[PDB]
Amino acid sequence: SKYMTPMQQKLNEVYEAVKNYTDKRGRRLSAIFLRLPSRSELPDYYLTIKKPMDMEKIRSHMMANKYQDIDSMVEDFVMMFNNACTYNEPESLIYKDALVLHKVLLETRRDLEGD
Ligand SMILES: O=C(/C=C/N1CCC[C@H](c2ccccc2)C1)c1ccccc1O
Ligand SMILES: [K+]
Repeated sequence: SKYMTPMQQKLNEVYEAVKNYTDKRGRRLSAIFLRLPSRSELPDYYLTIKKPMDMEKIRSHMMANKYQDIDSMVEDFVMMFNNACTYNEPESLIYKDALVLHKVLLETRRDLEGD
């Protein structure tokens, strides 16, 4: 069945808002967040970040129809952004981008408050 429920459409809309966000120069902030590198690639990350999260994991949960509500998806995004702001320094661009995307997430959730 190609037709999504209102909840499914709302989940997709929030996911896509974060994924598709581009700055004024056209840089897609989500690019580095889609797939976390491997443990062999970033040993320190997996030793220090308790619950690794990336947007492909979120997408997967969504496509599997496993998010029962919007809050649950937001929680995973917040986890990811907090992991990024934990691992990386406040001065780093990745840290900064995480803060921008967090705002896109909350703004998107809020703008869809009344659906
Ligand atoms: O913190 C994250 C990544 C950090 N490092 C330092 C910035 C550049 C590193 C990188 C470099 C090249 C390709 C992919 C990732 C990743 C991160 C990536 C995806 C999902 C959550 C994250 O916290
Ligand atoms: K930090």
